Amino acid sequence: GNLYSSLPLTKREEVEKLLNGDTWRHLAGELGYQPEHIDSFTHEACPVRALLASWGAQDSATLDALLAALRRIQRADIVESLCS
Ligand SMILES: O=C(O)c1cc(S)ccc1[N+](=O)[O-]
Ligand SMILES: O=C(O)c1cc(S)ccc1[N+](=O)[O-]
Repeated sequence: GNLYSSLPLTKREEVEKLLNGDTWRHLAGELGYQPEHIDSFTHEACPVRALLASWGAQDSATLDALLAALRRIQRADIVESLCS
């Protein structure tokens, strides 16, 4: 129901924190981004934030779609942690 982009900055920075390291790359793969497209975000100061801002532009970029993507890369631990 809720668009990712509509979440308060405070929630989005929790999401971003948990997607640190290479997790954002794994997630981006699941969201349908090609390797070189992903590599293009490494030029940003905040690659995770840049990715999700781009992804979040679509109308099907809901929190639940994001959460679904995370379960699929076997990172339900992040879903559990955010739902806590
Ligand atoms: O700690 C990070 O990995 C992080 C980095 C940048 S550039 C922006 C937001 C962040 N948050 O919020 O996690
Ligand atoms: O709306 C919420 O508080 C929220 C709930 C769940 S289950 C997961 C992530 C969330 N984030 O990130 O906002």
